[PDB]
Amino acid sequence: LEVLFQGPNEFETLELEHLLWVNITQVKHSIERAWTRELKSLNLSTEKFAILHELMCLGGESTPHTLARRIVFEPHSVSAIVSRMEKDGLIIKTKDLDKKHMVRIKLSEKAIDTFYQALEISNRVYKQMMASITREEKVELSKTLTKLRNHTLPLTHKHTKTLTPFKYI
Amino acid sequence: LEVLFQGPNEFETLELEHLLWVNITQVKHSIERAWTRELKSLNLSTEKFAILHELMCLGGESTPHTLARRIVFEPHSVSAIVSRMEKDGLIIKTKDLDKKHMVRIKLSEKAIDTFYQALEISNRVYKQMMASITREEKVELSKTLTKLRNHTLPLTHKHTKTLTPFKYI
Ligand SMILES: Oc1ccc(Cl)cc1Cl
Ligand SMILES: Oc1ccc(Cl)cc1Cl
Repeated sequence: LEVLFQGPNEFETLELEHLLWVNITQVKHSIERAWTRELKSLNLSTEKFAILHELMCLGGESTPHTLARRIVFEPHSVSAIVSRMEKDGLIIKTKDLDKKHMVRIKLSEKAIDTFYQALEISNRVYKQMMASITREEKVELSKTLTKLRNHTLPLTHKHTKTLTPFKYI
Repeated sequence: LEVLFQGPNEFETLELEHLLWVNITQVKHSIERAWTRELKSLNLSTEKFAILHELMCLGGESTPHTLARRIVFEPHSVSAIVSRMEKDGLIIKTKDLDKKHMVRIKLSEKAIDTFYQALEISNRVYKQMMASITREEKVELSKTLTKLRNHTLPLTHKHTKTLTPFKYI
């Protein structure tokens, strides 16, 4: 005999758009926790891997402002992450010879070799994580998420980002 | 005349599963930045709103271990967020009368009234953010993201979570 007055209340039924935000949050946390443990032996968080990857796309050297433009994160966050990486020996900062006050940021050989290793592990980890959804589901998920990013990024980022135009296939 | 040797390199073409992780990350950051600015006048981060919401589903009072079980975040994070909320006057912690060392956590009247306000603003914000995708796209996005959460959460959370079974419609 089911007990009375103990079933879910009205706050467990959400607008679909709110449930989508819960879903996005839960998958981002679930996948990050699993990937971060597999990458532990290289001491990479997801943000340090993202910054290594963007600098690889830039030919291994750039400036803080160009890297910030290319990546979704806030610039103060980009700067904090780069400073952590500098202390890990992954990034070398040098004074630009021309512009007083401008910094150039360059990946070390150690960091490029770490990225070698981390990209191969990372690709295996994302594939095994997403093996439960089909190619077509993956294709439509990227299209829908891309529509959402294109609609929402300009609400707070007004010409400040020119995100790296990643391709697949 | 297009300059030579300056086009994207091979690190800009990703495995689809890696591009999906970039997409998830970018939408989570884009939507959070926009929602957090609209909710500023109530001094809520997304995590404090999530904890207020889960405690509302629990009838406004619970214990740290039950709240942790119901929410995706790590328990040390849940605890840090609850302590911040206690300092904001949103949560009252009391010693359980029976169990030595057990804490009960209860929302204050101020917090329930804040949640009133925040839920109504939040629902408007998520709707306007997601107005670019159709009902059917929203429905399929929740189904795909739910498959991904169900496959990936058990890789690191082994019977430690019993996430709140949110419904829509
Ligand atoms: O590889 C990446 C580049 C950028 C971002 Cl935001 C995430 C990842 Cl994994
Ligand atoms: O309302 C919520 C409940 C849980 C989580 Cl993880 C996110 C939100 Cl918005």
